[PDB]
Amino acid sequence: KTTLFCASDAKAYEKEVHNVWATHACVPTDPNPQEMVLANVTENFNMWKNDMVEQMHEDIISLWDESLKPCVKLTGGSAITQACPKVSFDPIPLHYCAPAGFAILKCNNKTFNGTGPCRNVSTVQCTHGIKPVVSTQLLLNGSLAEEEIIIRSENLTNNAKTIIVHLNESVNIVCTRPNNIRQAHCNINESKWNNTLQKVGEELAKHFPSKTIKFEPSSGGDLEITTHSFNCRGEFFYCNTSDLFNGTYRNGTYNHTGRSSNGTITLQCKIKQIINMWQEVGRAIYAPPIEGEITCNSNITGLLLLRDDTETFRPGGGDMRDNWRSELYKYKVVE
Ligand SMILES: CNCc1ccc2c(c1)[C@@H](CC[C@@H](O)CO)[C@H](CNC(=N)N)[C@H]2NC(=O)C(=O)Nc1ccc(Cl)c(F)c1
Ligand SMILES: *[C@@H]1O[C@H](CO)[C@@H](O)[C@H](O)[C@H]1NC(C)=O
Ligand SMILES: *[C@@H]1O[C@H](CO)[C@@H](O)[C@H](O)[C@H]1NC(C)=O
Ligand SMILES: *[C@@H]1O[C@H](CO)[C@@H](O)[C@H](O)[C@H]1NC(C)=O
Ligand SMILES: *[C@@H]1O[C@H](CO)[C@@H](O)[C@H](O)[C@H]1NC(C)=O
Ligand SMILES: *[C@@H]1O[C@H](CO)[C@@H](O)[C@H](O)[C@H]1NC(C)=O
Ligand SMILES: *[C@@H]1O[C@H](CO)[C@@H](O)[C@H](O)[C@H]1NC(C)=O
Repeated sequence: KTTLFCASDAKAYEKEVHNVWATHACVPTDPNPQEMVLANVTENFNMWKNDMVEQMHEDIISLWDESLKPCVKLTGGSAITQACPKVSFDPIPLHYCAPAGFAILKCNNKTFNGTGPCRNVSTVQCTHGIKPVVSTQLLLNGSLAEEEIIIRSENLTNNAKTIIVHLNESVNIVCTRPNNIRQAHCNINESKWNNTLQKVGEELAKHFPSKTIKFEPSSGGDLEITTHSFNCRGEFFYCNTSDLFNGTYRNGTYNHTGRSSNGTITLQCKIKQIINMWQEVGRAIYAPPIEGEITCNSNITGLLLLRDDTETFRPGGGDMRDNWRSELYKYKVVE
């Protein structure tokens, strides 16, 4: 166990909050990265018990605390009011590095699921650029699996454990509040989502070989986890995914039961001033949305799912440690 330090390409001049935080908290990214390959060596990794996830989690909590100041912060009767200026918000990649006497082991097995022995290992000083995208159900702006789609879980037999689906080809999602001022929508090409869930059901089919795979909307709970939610240009977008997570995979083929028009799936979205905080139990109140068109163009690189004759998968998420595990699975800090 050691104390990592972050490395970024953040610009001092930029007023975007990730750049400001990284200018005084991270170091400039080394432009001459060194990677040593150890094909003979095999090491044991566990993406679900990784201290780098906890360190990145506290770093992004500090980033959000310094950057996205709410107008009112309510923690069980105690309300803290501050200045809540509208800021420029666009996540930047963050590399995580180990100090001297320590290194970062990197698993190059393109089929690795995060747990067990990895036979082709490498040694690096930092990880790749990881955008700290805080979202539920859909993992946005991440890295894609080089080979086949990968299914990751701490314990697939436990329906309470979050399932991380790592896609090998991205799905473009465009969310926009166009120029009620809290009504927004996302556009997703139904053809790409058809084939994506087609072979996500195939890979899930190998894990549960009867058991026709069925995709359904979140059972219940807080609005942040019952809808695909993400922060776009400093604004909080909550998007209904009932149409998106609506399909049945049976006899090797996928059928989408979600409503679609003109080959595109549209998710109704609402921008909410009142937010249930991911960083800690409590609520944060923010100012009304900025005037003009608020649009985010993102790539869906992963899915967060929960498993309930037939196996049903519903979108989950919330524990933002899982959003970091989807990118930190191939690393392990060793002395
Ligand atoms: C199986 N996992 C179950 C599960 C489910 C939901 C939640 C947890 C666990 C807690 C995780 C805590 C932990 O991580 C400690 O650090 C966390 C506690 N907080 C409150 N109940 N309010 C709580 N998460 C949230 O409610 C939350 O993320 N909302 C939110 C807002 C804005 C955006 Cl954009 C967004 F995408 C999400
Ligand atoms: C991942 O691979 C390990 C090592 O064989 C295995 O024990 C584990 O069950 C696998 N997990 C999943 C979800 O496939
Ligand atoms: C992605 O992975 C799936 C299996 O999970 C495979 O069928 C498909 O051909 C892959 N697509 C690529 C490599 O573009
Ligand atoms: C995983 O879950 C099953 C029950 O769902 C249990 O038998 C096992 O002990 C759990 N933990 C593991 C596999 O380490
Ligand atoms: C999503 O939309 C469906 C119908 O469009 C509705 O029944 C459901 O309550 C909505 N869910 C949320 C979380 O708003
Ligand atoms: C799938 O979407 C349709 C809308 O076309 C909806 O009526 C249905 O209830 C959805 N399936 C669910 C929520 O399981
Ligand atoms: C993903 O990246 C694109 C381009 O950099 C950006 O427009 C979009 O807002 C990002 N998505 C999120 C959720 O930050």
